[PDB]
Amino acid sequence: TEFWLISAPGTWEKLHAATTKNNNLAVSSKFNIPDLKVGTLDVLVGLSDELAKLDAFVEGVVKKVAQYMADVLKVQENLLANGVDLVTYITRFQWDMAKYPIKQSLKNISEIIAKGVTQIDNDLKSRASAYNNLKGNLQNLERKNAGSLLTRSLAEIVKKDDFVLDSEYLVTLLVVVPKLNHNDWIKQYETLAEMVVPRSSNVLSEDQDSYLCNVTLFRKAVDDFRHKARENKFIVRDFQYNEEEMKADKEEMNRLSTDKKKQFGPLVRWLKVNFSEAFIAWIHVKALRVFVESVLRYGLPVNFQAMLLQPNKKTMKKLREVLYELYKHLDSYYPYVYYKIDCNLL
Amino acid sequence: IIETKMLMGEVMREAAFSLAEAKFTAGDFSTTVIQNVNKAQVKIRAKKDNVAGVTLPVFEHYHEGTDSYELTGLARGGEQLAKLKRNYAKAVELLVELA
Amino acid sequence: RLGFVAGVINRERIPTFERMLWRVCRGNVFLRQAEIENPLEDPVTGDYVHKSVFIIFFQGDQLKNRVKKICEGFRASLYPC
Amino acid sequence: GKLIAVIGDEDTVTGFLLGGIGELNKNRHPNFLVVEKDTTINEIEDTFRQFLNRDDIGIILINQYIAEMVRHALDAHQRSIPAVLEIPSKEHPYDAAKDSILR
Amino acid sequence: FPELYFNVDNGYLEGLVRGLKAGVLSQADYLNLVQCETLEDLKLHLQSTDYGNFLANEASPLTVSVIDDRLKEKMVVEFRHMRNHAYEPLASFLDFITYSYMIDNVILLITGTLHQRSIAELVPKCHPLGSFEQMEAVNIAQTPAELYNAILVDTPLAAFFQDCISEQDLDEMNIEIIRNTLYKAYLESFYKFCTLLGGTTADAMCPILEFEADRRAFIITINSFGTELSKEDRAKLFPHCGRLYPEGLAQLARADDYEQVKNVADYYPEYKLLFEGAGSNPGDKTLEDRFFEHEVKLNKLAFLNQFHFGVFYAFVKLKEQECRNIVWIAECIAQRHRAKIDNYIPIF
Repeated sequence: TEFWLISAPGTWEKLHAATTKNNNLAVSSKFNIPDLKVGTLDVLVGLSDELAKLDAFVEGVVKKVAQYMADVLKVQENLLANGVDLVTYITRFQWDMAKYPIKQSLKNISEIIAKGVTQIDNDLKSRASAYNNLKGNLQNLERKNAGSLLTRSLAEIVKKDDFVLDSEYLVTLLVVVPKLNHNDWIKQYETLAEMVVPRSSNVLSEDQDSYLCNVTLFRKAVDDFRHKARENKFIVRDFQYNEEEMKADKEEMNRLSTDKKKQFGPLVRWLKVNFSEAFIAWIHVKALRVFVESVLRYGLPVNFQAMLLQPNKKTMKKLREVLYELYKHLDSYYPYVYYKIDCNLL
Repeated sequence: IIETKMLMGEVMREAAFSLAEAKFTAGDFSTTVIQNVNKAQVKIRAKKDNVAGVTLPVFEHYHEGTDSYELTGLARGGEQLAKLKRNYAKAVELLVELA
Repeated sequence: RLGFVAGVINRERIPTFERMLWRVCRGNVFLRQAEIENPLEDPVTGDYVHKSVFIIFFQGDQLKNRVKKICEGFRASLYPC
Repeated sequence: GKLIAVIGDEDTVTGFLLGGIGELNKNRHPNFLVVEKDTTINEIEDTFRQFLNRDDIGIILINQYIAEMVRHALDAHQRSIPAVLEIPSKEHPYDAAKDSILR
Repeated sequence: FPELYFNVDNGYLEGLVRGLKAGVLSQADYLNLVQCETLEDLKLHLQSTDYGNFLANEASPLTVSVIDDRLKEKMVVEFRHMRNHAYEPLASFLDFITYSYMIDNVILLITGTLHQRSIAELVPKCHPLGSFEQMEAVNIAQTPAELYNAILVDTPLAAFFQDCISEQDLDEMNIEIIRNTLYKAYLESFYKFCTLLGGTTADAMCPILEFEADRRAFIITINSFGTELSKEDRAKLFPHCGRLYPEGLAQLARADDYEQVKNVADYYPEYKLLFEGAGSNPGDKTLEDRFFEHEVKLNKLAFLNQFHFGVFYAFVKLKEQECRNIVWIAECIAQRHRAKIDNYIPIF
């Protein structure tokens, strides 16, 4: 959805109702704007370059929070103080307590706007990056429980009967052997090294390609067995009691799921209060930007004759032409004051 | 002295592993980089400091940056470069502070 | 308080000069044309064209940066009056 | 002293030339010296004498494995400028040479 | 029809280059090299494969740099054996592969020529595949690259220097631009030559040369953002050789942003799903760690075609992947930094 925003000064505030008579084009609501302090010419024109910098910047802030809303779990539920974006557009007022009318419009209104939304902006990049790390570690979570038995985490497959503990001279090494190499391994596991316990061949578990099995073996021959296993394509995976801390990673398999659940609520309530404040600030810089250049292109006896508009689809070509004839007779790129605002977020 | 000398040993270890990474990606640059040197991009200016009236010589670094390796790689690599440059400009950021 | 700058520009670029000046200054400027006769010559810019005079008051003292960009874009030469 | 000098190694100098410390004035010398397998101990000693006598050299980088050979030449240098540092190699890690000044 | 010949002249060299393919290290061979702890142990593990006893005479301290050039000297004498036996449908084809190394040796030779140094730069610091041990006038040239360019046309790269003004290489053009303009004219001349050869060596090779031009198209327009080269410069650095030629090369000339080269890569479904390298993720395969795996995928499919010359060019580009992988294994072992030791390219 697009939106259009045109002011037409030159009663004349009944002549915008004659543009509502063009009912085939738009609905053309008012968007009344309170008066702001005038009292400058020089830094007023210098302001307009900064307002050109601001609205292009702060629309980039509200756009990347829209693409971040897929991360929480397309959908349009962006309310603004219990209000949909289009129903706020017809009834938007400046707040006069968050952005005062008393101070001069140019710098200290725009600075507390800019300092405010940038403080929301850098807080967004710092907080959301922390929660994105937890799902990245949760991306490593199911990656540990996937693949073959060589690369999969072994936090569930263990049994204390399948190892010889009490380290004095012996140790069980976890060797994985392919299924096609089964008969060649059960004849050679005695002679891949010296002093092998020659009966310890027992198949712990299997997969569709291979099987996981155990060899009880002397502590001084763990390397020469591993070397000769690689020469005949058997793979040795070392094992230690950090699996008891991988039982604490089974806790972390539950912990990273719970902090995903714990931080999800605080995430969406952080987005809903900030982006609503960010979008309200995005409308307020438009009201400042339409306040300037409407006192330049048009006169300033006291104040310009304010009006605004309402969107259009697939008749915007004739809306431009019906407004070009009316307002090229006004003056001697658009021939009036105009600012394209973009209603859809993505 | 002792604390930042074991700190540059970790940075120069990281910069050395970056070097390997660059060579995996991008050919060999052990003649392109060596031949093309004309002027310096990182220089030092001696500043003065004091403790109890004893003038201490100290060094201050500055970049008159005209990149002589602005186009190195550029067809194969050149992404592993300009982060190997960043891993070594940060190294000479620290080695001047140590000196 | 202030608001004077004057210079020289060729006659063949005056129609697009006043239209571009009207656009980027957004009104609030006063330009009165004054035409000269048979061709003069600046050695490198510009050679052998008949030129004209312009008065760009503006009164702004911020718009001075917004007009010196225009005189260099149209390649004009201004003198201290 | 405005230049940084590096004696380094083959892989060391090509990382430091990418940092931006190399400079070739064709009159005097190059401000670096690539030390390969087939260069003598004397040639390292001459260029060490070159960088100490040069005015624009303020810092002298050198790998400590290369500095183990010219150690007798740098144990006599006891001035404040130019500073001489020992940086670790790709193979050779670290420890000696400045604490001779402090035990 | 183009298949019942080509065993007359090239029958012996097809089985010979496919016999060398079986010695390329497989996935099981790469697992044995990862588990090593010292470069001395890597030497004993390499003895099980075809490489065996190639580091027998070097030294007691085994540096990683002596592993590098001894790996690359083995593939040179494997390639130099094949070029001595190809009569002339294949000897000129094998000469085209060495032009990629002759370009990198020529630009290495003109730099020291501008800085007034000579033959001592040439012999130790040049690639042995595209080498200069013949045409001895190029070795005796110590002139400042104007009386040496007239010697340089005595060299089989003379057909590529017709877009190279002799004065233009005399410091008026940047030294990297003079590589990528030479590699540009090398690529269309190699694409046209493989189109003259018909049948199986035309659809097993030009799919590889289409992606090689688009590696050259994409990496140029990404690494030319911060530097002061114009868009008309990188537009003439694009090879008119591949899938992006009539449409994509125009859009890469206007980019100015990494996001704009991404969406013009999404128009091609093969070149998208390669732009998911995503270096914003802290540890992952980068954009050129994904371009390498697509490069060796097309070289691996070259061996499925049987009666064609593209088996030779794929073999050099896969044996070069061996010398990149084993050095990357040995540099993670010697630095004791085997946390990214799995980031190699497993071709077979």
